[PDB]
Amino acid sequence: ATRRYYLGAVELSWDYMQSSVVYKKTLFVEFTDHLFNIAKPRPPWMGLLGPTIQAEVYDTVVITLKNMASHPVSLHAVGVSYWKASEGAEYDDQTSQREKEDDKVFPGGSHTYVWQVLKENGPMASDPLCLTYSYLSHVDLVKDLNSGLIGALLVCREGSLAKEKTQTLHKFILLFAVFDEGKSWHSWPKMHTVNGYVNRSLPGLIGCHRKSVYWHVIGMGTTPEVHSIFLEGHTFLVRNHRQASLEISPITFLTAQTLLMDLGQFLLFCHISSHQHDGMEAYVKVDSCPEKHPKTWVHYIAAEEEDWDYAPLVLAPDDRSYKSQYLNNGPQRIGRKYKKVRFMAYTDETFKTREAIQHESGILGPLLYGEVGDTLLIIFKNQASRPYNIYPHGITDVRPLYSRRLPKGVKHLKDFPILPGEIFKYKWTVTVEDGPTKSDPRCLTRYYSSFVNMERDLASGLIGPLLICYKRNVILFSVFDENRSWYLTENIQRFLPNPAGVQLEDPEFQASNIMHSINGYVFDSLQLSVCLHEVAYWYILSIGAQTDFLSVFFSGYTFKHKMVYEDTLTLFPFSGETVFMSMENPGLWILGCHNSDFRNRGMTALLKVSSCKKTRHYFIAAVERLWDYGMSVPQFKKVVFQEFTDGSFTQPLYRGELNEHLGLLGPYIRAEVEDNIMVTFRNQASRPYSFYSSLISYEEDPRKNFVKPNETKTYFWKVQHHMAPTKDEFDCKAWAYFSDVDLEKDVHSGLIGPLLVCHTNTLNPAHGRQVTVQEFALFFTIFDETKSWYFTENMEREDPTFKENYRFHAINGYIMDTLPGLVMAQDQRIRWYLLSMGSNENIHSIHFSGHVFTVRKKEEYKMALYNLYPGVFETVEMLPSKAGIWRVECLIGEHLHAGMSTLFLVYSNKCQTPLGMASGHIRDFQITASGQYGQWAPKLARLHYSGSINAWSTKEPFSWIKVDLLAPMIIHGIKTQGARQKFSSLYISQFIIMYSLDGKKWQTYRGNSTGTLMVFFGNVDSSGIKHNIFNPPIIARYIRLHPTHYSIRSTLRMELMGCDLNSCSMPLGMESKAISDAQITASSYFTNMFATWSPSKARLHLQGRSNAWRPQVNNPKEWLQVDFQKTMKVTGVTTQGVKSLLTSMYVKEFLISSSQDGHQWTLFFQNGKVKVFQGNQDSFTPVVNSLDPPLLTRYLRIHPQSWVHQIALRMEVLGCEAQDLY
Ligand SMILES: *[C@@H]1O[C@H](CO)[C@@H](O[C@@H]2O[C@H](CO)[C@@H](O[C@@H]3O[C@H](CO)[C@@H](O)[C@H](O)[C@@H]3O)[C@H](O)[C@H]2NC(C)=O)[C@H](O)[C@H]1NC(C)=O
Ligand SMILES: *[C@@H]1O[C@H](CO)[C@@H](O[C@@H]2O[C@H](CO)[C@@H](O[C@@H]3O[C@H](CO)[C@@H](O)[C@H](O)[C@@H]3O)[C@H](O)[C@H]2NC(C)=O)[C@H](O)[C@H]1NC(C)=O
Ligand SMILES: *[C@@H]1O[C@H](CO)[C@@H](O[C@@H]2O[C@H](CO)[C@@H](O[C@@H]3O[C@H](CO)[C@@H](O)[C@H](O)[C@@H]3O)[C@H](O)[C@H]2NC(C)=O)[C@H](O)[C@H]1NC(C)=O
Ligand SMILES: [Ca+2]
Ligand SMILES: [Cu+]
Ligand SMILES: [Zn+2]
Repeated sequence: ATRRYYLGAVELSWDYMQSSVVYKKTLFVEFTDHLFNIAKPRPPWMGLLGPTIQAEVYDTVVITLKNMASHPVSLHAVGVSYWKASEGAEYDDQTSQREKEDDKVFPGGSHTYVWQVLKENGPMASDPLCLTYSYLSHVDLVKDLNSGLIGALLVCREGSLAKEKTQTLHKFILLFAVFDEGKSWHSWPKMHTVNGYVNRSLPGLIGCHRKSVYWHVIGMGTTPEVHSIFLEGHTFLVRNHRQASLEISPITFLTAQTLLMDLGQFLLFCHISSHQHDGMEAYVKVDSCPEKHPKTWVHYIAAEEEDWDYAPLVLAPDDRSYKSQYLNNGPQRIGRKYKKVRFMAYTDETFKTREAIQHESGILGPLLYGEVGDTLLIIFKNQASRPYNIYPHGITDVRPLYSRRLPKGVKHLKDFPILPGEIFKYKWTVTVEDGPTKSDPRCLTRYYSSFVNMERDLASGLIGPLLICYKRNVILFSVFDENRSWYLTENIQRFLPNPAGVQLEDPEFQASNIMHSINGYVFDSLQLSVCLHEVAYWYILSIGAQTDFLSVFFSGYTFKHKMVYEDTLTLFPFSGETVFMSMENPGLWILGCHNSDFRNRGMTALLKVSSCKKTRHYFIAAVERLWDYGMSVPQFKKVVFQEFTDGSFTQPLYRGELNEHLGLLGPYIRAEVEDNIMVTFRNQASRPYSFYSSLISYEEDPRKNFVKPNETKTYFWKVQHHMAPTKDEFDCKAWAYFSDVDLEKDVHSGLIGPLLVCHTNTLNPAHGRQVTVQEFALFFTIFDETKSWYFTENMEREDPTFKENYRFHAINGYIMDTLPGLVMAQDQRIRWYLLSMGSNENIHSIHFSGHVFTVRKKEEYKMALYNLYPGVFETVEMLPSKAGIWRVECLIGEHLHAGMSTLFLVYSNKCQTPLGMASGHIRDFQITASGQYGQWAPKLARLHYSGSINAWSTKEPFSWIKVDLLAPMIIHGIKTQGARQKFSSLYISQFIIMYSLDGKKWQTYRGNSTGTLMVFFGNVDSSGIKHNIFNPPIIARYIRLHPTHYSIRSTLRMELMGCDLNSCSMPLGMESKAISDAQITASSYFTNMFATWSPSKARLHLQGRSNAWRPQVNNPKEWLQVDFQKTMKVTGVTTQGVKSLLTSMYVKEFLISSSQDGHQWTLFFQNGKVKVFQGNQDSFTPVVNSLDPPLLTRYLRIHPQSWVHQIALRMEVLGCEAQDLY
């Protein structure tokens, strides 16, 4: 079936803590009937959310909006397909008027939408019972979301709604959103809610006791702002990975399930210690719906105070500011040795003998292992001037030993302080529900700490690692905030030249204490020692203040993450992950953090390894070039990689057609696994730079990587498997390369590029591409020019709000739909590469308008919105099923509105029509030349022209002929003939091509061919119709044929094959009897004998006796009718006349009326009045009448007015298909 939904934007009033400060919003809401009188019974626990739209596969959601509010809206879906008349975004998709009705519904309003849920829109084999999608009104997106325009779009797989078994309980939908009721359609507080409720006020979330439960998470909120959801009683399931936090991002779709198993009420809340999220919590009741041996670890631990040297033996002699603020004592500087309290491991309840400490574990307590089924036995004894505690994260059973019942008036063991000298015996037990689930690494990483004051307890050093594994090398990123540590005063009075030197809230004072630590140490002090070929695990944490997300990275290294290989790992605050690197690369490396404002403050450490058939070849150089992003004006000097040729970096290897989407991006540098990459890098530009790909697998024997200007480096390495994809992956995978002298200061410059590593026999012949599938590359960032190496020099053109457009939002460098190259086939796989790089603004949420896609990590998950944390280079695949112009956005307004978008062209590859050069529909004044030479005018250069003279020709040796389709078009193919004079064969044999979109900016042509330009091959005689195809098609309006080699005289007769932009040119099958004779009827059919001019015979080019429609009469009314029997979109009428028995008969002037249901008609008005269509001056030449308002309808009629001799019609409708309402 299809299931029709009724809607309405309906501006309503909202105050959060209810079903007292009231706020004004607008809110989708179902209505019962097309009358739009009654509303729909909506359950209490929804709140704002637009109704839950449940669609199967092969279904046809219809919808029917009604903007009852005081502003335009839309109905942009995500994750389903729609006929362009049902998108919902105004951008120059070069589409009609009837197809931008959907873009913005006005007040009063209406419009019906229709949605498709294709087999491609459905969910994969390892995808849930139902995908999680939304929809949002999409006029202004910032204002649309903050006002409460968002719904739940569910795409349940084929056959799945027969009320599955006993559906009874099942699922609820959570909209962890951040309505900023300030910057909305009515302009205040950034109101963190959950379905529209703040502060534990969300009524209805009810589970079953043993039955599980299914959450359809939806992120929302129009500006980065990370989030982090816990259900405190519980752990979450996504894919089949055990997760604690639903680490939701800007705009995000998840499908988590959790298994309630303990009765009660649990605080579905939002952690993130960055103070805020006022609210972002709500309650989750769970009542009871009706009808190889486990070992036992022992640990004697205690919490004893101590002196802590943050950076110890480090030479750290700097007194020239910055680094020194942290490590050197002075006038109002505690310095670097602060007093702290940590955990400490002993041997027995005597608590008199510590156990052997170790570097590579600074400040973090002992390692607590824990297999599933195993039991831990934590015996804890405080030893400090304060009451501390020890609770674990992840393990859920945690009652004290011996007895279950909790002690004094305490409700939970978390907040039961341990008085400074007593001994508590804890018993932790691990059940499978706390451990890994096949799809995650054998050990998951977890922490444990004190819970009498979650913050300051940990800011003193009360932290330690705990693993939960199935049936060493701990790294902890910790921002210890001394100014919250208890022992601060006990440190001032001991380390300051006057304990009266209070100051306190001095920014420089406080900021000189946020020590930025790895494990325990700072500033390249945590030097760890691992030999070669050791195959190591790395349990990696991020606990502390932090409140950002860290982008951790080993240097020249690569860890198997979630089954798949990666380079940068994103840890959210209070999250741990396990990564598996096979350390097969020598040298000394750094264990950094990317986020600049960190590694520049200490957070670094060193790795120090060492011990105890083809050859792909690239020539890239770093050229200083000038930019402007969107001129189609301030211009900025940037620097990019550029692919060259000779070792003498002379020829710059121009790119075209295929590589016109990089612009900023350096050149694709591809490789098959187990051959050799060699990049010969030369430095043009000012300042030195480099080329580091993290893959550069060196050879044994700090490893400089400096490239002073005019100098050249050779990187050469064998591309291994811990680089290549992985059976379950894709036929290729993307890494990245840039310069590693300043990691990011020389990237806002522009040095960036994609590096592919394809499977073992997929990189094809001498093309060195894959040709099977169109690969691309979208690099989303947010270029900050004020940070460049050239912000001085870029004074070729007082920091308040003058930044604004010193910060460009750049898909590949082109702000605001300024990105070209995105020209794609129709039905044809495409392998997009998705990156993001920079600061933590960059959690970009990329959305392929109208389009879904899929991605692979040891399984195949169908997605439709992929969030790009910086460092993560993905790789997706999609086949576009509809031809038009679409968008790649960034669904967070303030980041999209500021200009982060581009379009891509999908063209129907069965659309290939003669532009009109032969038929003449290309008029003479469109065809220009370069010295007509003489009488062989260029206005002749048409195919098949016959008349002794009949071509363009020129003695001149360097010439050219150009056209102009009047419009930008898909120039898809050119033919080529020649002429003959006397006994001479006039032909061209070797010609190139130029094209442009204004007439004064020509580009050559480079498709596939391995040269500076494609060199075509003309004819060999006076009739060799040579059909050259541009299989990398041409988008242009002005094409220009340049000959290079010629017999006798360069002389040509051509004809251009192409289609319009939105692929609407091919005939609707009049001539090829694809429209049954019965589908055509007319007012009158002249007939007697040797006749029957039946209206059935109106087909263009039709031959034979009695071969046109002819009314019995011949009056200026009359008509011919064409019931398409399906709503097509008509974009032109080709019309023609016949000659019968020395009586040429045609039709001079006709006009078109279009019905819809067969009896209600409307004449094609033009500029108010009616349009008299010209055409047909003789009795054979067809004449095409394009329509500037491309008429719709399934019915069509031709009325002939002024004719000639008699009325003889022959036609062929020029159109294409669609589907308008229902
Ligand atoms: C939701 O829960 C939050 C969490 O407590 C509530 O926050 C409290 O909100 C009130 C007003 O909405 C704040 O009052 C104001 O406090 C400031 C700072 O002291 C003071 O200068 C003002 O004159 C006013 O008294 C209150 O401080 C704040 N609690 C905090 C910040 O801890 C909130 O009220 C709840 N409801 C909503 C709708 O947010
Ligand atoms: C080594 O690098 C230096 C960098 O200054 C090169 O010197 C410069 O070379 C360029 C080559 O075209 C000369 O042309 C001019 O460049 C300036 C930019 O500096 C540009 O704005 C102009 O339009 C012009 O094309 C430039 O005069 C020259 N500058 C100096 C001070 O010598 C040098 O060529 C490199 N080494 C070799 C062997 O080429
Ligand atoms: C120059 O352009 C591309 C290089 O990017 C060449 O790739 C060809 O692209 C087409 C469609 O985009 C591919 O067609 C498909 O091929 C498979 C394999 O048989 C077939 O099963 C599909 O049904 C479809 O026909 C084509 O394979 C691919 N490669 C080749 C060698 O044709 C394109 O061919 C080049 N064009 C010219 C004129 O040289
Ligand atoms: Ca549209
Ligand atoms: Cu964004
Ligand atoms: Zn939150």
